[PDB]
Amino acid sequence: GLKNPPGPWGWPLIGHMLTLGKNPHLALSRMSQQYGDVLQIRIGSTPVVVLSGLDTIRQALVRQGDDFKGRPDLYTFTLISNGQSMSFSPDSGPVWAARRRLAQNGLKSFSIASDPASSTSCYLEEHVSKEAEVLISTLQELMAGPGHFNPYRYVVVSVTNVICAICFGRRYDHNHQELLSLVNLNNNFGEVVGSGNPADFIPILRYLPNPSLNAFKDLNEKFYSFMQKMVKEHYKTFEKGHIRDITDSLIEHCQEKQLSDEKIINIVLDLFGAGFDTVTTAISWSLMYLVMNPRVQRKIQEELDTVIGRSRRPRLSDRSHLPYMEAFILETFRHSSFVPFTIPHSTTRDTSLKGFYIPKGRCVFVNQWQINHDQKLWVNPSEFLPERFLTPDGAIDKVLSEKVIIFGMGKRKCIGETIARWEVFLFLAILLQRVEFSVPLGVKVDMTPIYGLTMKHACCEHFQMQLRS
Ligand code: HEM
Ligand SMILES: COc1ccc2[nH]c(C(=O)N3C[C@@H](CCl)c4c3ccc3[nH]ccc43)cc2c1
Repeated sequence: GLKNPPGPWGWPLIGHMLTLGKNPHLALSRMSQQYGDVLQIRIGSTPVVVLSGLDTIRQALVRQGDDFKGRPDLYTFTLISNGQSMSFSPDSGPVWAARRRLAQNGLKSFSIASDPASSTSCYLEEHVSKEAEVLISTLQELMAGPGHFNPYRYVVVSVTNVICAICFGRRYDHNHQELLSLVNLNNNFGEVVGSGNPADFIPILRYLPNPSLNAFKDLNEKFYSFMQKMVKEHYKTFEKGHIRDITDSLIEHCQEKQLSDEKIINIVLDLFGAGFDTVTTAISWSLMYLVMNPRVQRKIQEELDTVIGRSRRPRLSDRSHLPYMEAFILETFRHSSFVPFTIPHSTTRDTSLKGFYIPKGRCVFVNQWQINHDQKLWVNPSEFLPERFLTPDGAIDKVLSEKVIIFGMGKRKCIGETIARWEVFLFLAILLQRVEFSVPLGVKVDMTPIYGLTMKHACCEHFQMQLRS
């Protein structure tokens, strides 16, 4: 038959806003244990259905994909890309799918396709090798200097120049101030649009003195200013036959052609933003796990010494033949789950899920964190143990690696998964082959994640690095 989704009691005006608290991913996981994989809360007066369970989510996002492919009409999204963001706009219909096809093509055309200037590698491998070595020599300068560094500061530039080369054909010095301007100055994007923001559900918090949202509104049109001054710089030097960027890839499509040319050109912003921010957090988390688990660091290097040695620079060729790193990366994604919730979803129409009615327009949270820490899928899920993914013969258990959910599911799946998987692998491979990372004893290193759409960690200034052998 049909039932309504269960759920706990909530306050008549604010709902469950206080039981979510500072860490919705944790509050809604405990709630799932009691009420199950399909439950119901209210943030203010706005109902929300929360989805947990590996297969319950797969059933909704994949098997009933177009019932669950929408995006809710939340305020914070209206301030992203002038209210016309592909990834955050309410547009779910054909206008959206088209822009998604243009971003998928522009991505693979200037990332995995072979570089004309190299018979060896693809675009992505060239860029990541360049920044990987610049980053190493940069980091050495700092041990010669202060003797210690915060890695996030310099990884964010090296990561950004990769996605900045795929998109704008330009890179920036590690101290270019108009860049830290963008990517390393009051970047609270993730913390504001993380699922459950009070300002999206409490209409008066948008008008009261809100520093966190004033910083947010200035960040987004400071990024929209950057985009317009790089596409105008590109149309001044654009040549029909020779496409250099993803930007020129879209300028081309504007010429060939409800699909505004604004809606085509501001796609590169969604790529540039998700590119630099997410991959950076992954690498930064990986290095926070290497410092705090030296055993895992050496066994990564031990594998690199036996499968490639120190005679040659690693390549994407070697990704398939390095199982223990694929395990470390998978466990960095799983233990941290630095993307605890997908971007909120919305129902396109009345539908049902595991026997529960959900009407059209209902806001939906997808608790990826709950999957990666479900104690019935993982033995000891709070422990960082990459070995959990390795078979008795030292290979990757592919069925258990496909239970790690961090790139979403269904028709709204991340379109930069393989880029992020290759970029994260290559960066870590080139660095760990030639250097080791360390934090002296007696220093504080808070591993506690900070909630957000992409959870970050507390800044750590005490990283050290020395070369090997
Ligand atoms: C570890 C790195 C990354 C993670 C964990 C990640 C995660 C996600 C998640 C959870 C979603 C939304 C899922 C949903 O809405 O159901 C998403 C969407 C998206 N991702 Fe990623 N992402 C990563 C890297 C990247 C990169 C490198 C790019 C571009 C080069 C990218 C581009 C996008 C875009 C454009 C969307 C919007 C898709 C849509 O809403 O239709 N992401 N990502
Ligand atoms: C869950 O991981 C995801 C999944 C989907 C995503 N989308 C985006 C994204 O579209 N943008 C747009 C862009 C402003 Cl247009 C921007 C971001 C993100 C951080 C940013 N910092 C400065 C600008 C900026 C990030 C992201 C992360």
